[PDB]
Parts: sequence; C-alpha cells; structure tokens
Amino acid sequence: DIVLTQSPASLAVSLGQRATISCRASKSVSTSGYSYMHWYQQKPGQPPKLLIYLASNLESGVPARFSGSGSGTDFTLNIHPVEEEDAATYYCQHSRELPYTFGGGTKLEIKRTVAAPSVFIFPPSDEQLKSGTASVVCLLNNFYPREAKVQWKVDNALQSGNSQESVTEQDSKDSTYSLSSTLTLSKADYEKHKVYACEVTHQGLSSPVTKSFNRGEC
Amino acid sequence: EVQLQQSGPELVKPGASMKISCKASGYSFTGYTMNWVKQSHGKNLEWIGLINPYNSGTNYNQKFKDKATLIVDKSSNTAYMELLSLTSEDSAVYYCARSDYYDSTHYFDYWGQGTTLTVSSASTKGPSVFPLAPSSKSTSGGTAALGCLVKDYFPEPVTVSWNSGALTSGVHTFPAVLQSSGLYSLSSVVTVPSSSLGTQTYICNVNHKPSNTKVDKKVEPKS
Amino acid sequence: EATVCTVTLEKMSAGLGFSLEGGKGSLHGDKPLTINRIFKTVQPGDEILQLGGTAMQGLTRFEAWNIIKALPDGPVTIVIRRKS
Repeated sequence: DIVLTQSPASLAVSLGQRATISCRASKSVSTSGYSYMHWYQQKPGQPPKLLIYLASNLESGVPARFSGSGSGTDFTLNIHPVEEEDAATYYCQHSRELPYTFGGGTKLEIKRTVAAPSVFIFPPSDEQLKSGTASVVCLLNNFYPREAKVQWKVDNALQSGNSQESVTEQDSKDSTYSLSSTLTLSKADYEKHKVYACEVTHQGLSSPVTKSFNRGEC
Repeated sequence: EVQLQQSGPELVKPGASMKISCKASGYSFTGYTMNWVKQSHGKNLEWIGLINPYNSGTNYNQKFKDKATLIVDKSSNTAYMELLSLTSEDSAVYYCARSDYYDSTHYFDYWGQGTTLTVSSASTKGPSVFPLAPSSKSTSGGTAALGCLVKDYFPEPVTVSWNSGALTSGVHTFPAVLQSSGLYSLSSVVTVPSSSLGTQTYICNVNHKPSNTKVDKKVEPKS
Repeated sequence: EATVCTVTLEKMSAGLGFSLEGGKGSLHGDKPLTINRIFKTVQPGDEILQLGGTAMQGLTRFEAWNIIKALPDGPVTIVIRRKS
C-alpha cells in the first residue's frame, strides 16, 4: 500500500503570511498525464472538504489563496495569504491505485496578538444539588496563546485531582481559544465550605486573576 | 445542491453488526461511485471501499474485507455499509463520500455529515442539563457569560444549539470529557451583553439521539 | 442557437481528460450528456453526440464511460454540439 507522509505535523503562521505543507508518497502517484493526489481541509465536527484535486486543480468554490503543486512522489499545498478561517487540519490523499490512502494530517494554527482570558465562575445549580453532586465551573474566554493554568481553591484548600479541563479549537474568526474547568464535589462537601475560587495564570495577565463566590450569597 | 445524508449515531454491543445509511440527493445516484471512510483516534483517516450503485460493483480496502459490506438501493437513492462482528476498535466516525470514476480520478468532492459508532457493552444514558446562570455581578458595561452543563451521558455525541440556532455568535460548545464513572460531560457557554439579560430569553437545546433525549433548558439570572 | 462540429482528442490510458454529466435517467429525467469538467477543443457545457462510431443519444453516464474505456489509444474523432 502507498504511504503518504505529511510534513510538518503542525505549524503556526501569521495572518497574511504563507503556509506551506508537503506530502511525500512512498511511491509515484503520477501516470497517464495525471498526478492522482488530492488535498482536503477539515474543521472539527465537519467532514473533510476538498480543496485541490489531481495535484494542482482548484476545486470550484475554493478561494484562490489555495494552490498545490508537485508530481511523482512529492507534493505541496500552499496557502497565501493565510486568513483566520484557515485554522484547520489539512490532509493529502492519493487515488493512484487500491487502496486509496490518506496522510496523517497537518494542523495549521493562525498566530495573533497575545490576548488575556475573560474569567467567569459558576456555582452549582440548585437543580443539580438535589441529585447529590455539585459541579463548579470556571470559564476562560477568548484568549491566546493556548497555554493556560487554572487552580481551584475551596476555603483556601488547593483542589488536586478532582477537576477536568476542556479546550476549544482555535476560533475561526478571532483565532482565540476558550477553556472550561469543572470541579466536582459531593453535595455534602459543597455545603461544608464557603469560599470557592479559581485562579487563572496566563501570558496575557500581568498577575494571576481570581474569580470566587461565597456559597449562599448573591 | 448535492447532499449526502447519513443515519444517526449508534451504540452497539461487541460481536453484533450494524448498518449505516447514506441517502443521496441533488445528483444522479447511479452515476457516481460511493465511498466509505473511517476516522478514528488510532489511524485517523482510512478508506474502506467503494461501490458503483449502477451495478453494485465494489472494491474494498483489504484491511476491511471481512469487516464491511456495501450495498445500494436504487429505488431510495441510498447506499448502505454493514459493519460485522464489531469490537471497540470499530468505534469511530464513518463517512460516505461521492467520487467520480471518469479517468479514474476518484477525489471525494461531496461528503456525508458523519456517523458516530460506539461499540460497548455499557448501556445508554441520557444527560442531565443544568443551567450555568449569569453572575449577578455581571458588569452593566458590559458582558455576561451564561451556559448549560450537559452532564453524565453515554455514548457520544450530544449536539447543543442556542435559541433554536438563532444564537450563534459568541457560543462555545466544549469537547466532551470522559469521567471516571465512564460517562461523558460537556459545557456550552455564550457571552451576551449584560443589558440584554432582563429582556432576552436564552434557551439551550440539547439533543442526545442514542437515548432519544431532547431538552430545551432556559438559563436565567439566579433568582 | 448551436453549432455541431467535429473535433479530435487524444485517448490516453486513463481516458479522454473530461467528465460527463446528464444522460439517460439522470437528475432531471433524460438529458444529453454534456461536459461539466475538463480535468486539464472541448469545453464545459459541450454536448457529446458521438464518440468515434458510437452515438451518445440514450446512453447513461456509466455506459458512456464504458464507450470511452474501449476507445483505442491515440487520436479519437468526436462530434459535439456547442451553444452560440
């Protein structure tokens, strides 16, 4: 079977700059005047979208900033000038012979200016508390770069091992990320304590930011 | 114009089989080959096989020869893929995609939306949906965040929208997390102007098809 | 208004370098086979009337492909109809 190797595995590129992604095939995919090599873009939650077919042809409706070139065993996808909505994973695919195969993908990050998160904390709802569990949620909204640190404290006791984080894909419009951190507590424990706090560290903050609430207050 | 509509997500027990459908519209079904593709977290994108609906002629990836069977139904413009003796290795998103055999070009120019299959002996569980109420200390300036916590469901996926899709700007629906319990949870949040909190209604629409659980939860300033 | 003319294409091992749409029993009923894409004399929207000795009237898209596959390598005479 033909193996497609993409390079790099990931890259970051500034707005208006040039992104270059390569695909190398384990043997030639050119024959009869064609190179049977195609390029796809995939954003989370969506199928791949065809960008370039037969190595260098632009699929209808695809913006002219995408182009491809190459032949034999070596191909390259170019995007220029790069825009916010090009944040995605890019894939190559050959149809030279059976079986058709795909490369491993290249994730493209759009660089932008440092942006500090807006931070929000959410107490457990009364509806949840009925069921014996309490979730406390800390949201970090629209920041860059992706690296962020979240620390939970309950009555100044550092919480370790009882929270989970989730991070969005890079936003297609402002190139930022968002992050939630969910602290899980039994209802009994939630009611034993008063101060609930999450502390956020990030490059865009001069000092750490804390959001907190006191249980039973508004 | 062209649409490929796949059947819904499914939870299936190890050793069973299941069929995924792909209904084609907006073009001549028997004029183009239909491909099936697997996307997983192990090998990511893999081509399974294709079928020409004109004569049901097929080519398989040999890795899938004993796993997949392709058929079509001309009278309903539908392609089917049957997956046999399922294991957890078969848990993945599956896609149908159209290709053209003219000059053997076979690029995949139209795709179905994907079908999430989970192979597991655990049973289905619908989510509880809890509000993430906007803080009373939201700046009058100002911007407020609100959301809903979609907790303790199995299997993936869940879809969330806001105000029946009339609200999309500022929405963040997070990737689900797997809890130690073996159940998933996710949050969806949105930022809105603080001034709107008094007048505008915010409802998060949650759909978990594998348990047929559909919920509309109004999220209000507490209270 | 439309012109019928004769053109010559090269049959390569893969095919003739275009894709057809339409034909018998296609989307909007029975329509002619037309070129909708040149994979890179003929142009998109050209109606194919004859490929070598085979008349295209009443053929499905797949039948037309088998006609193309059987064509010997080298030059192939083709009759098309083109608008205005």
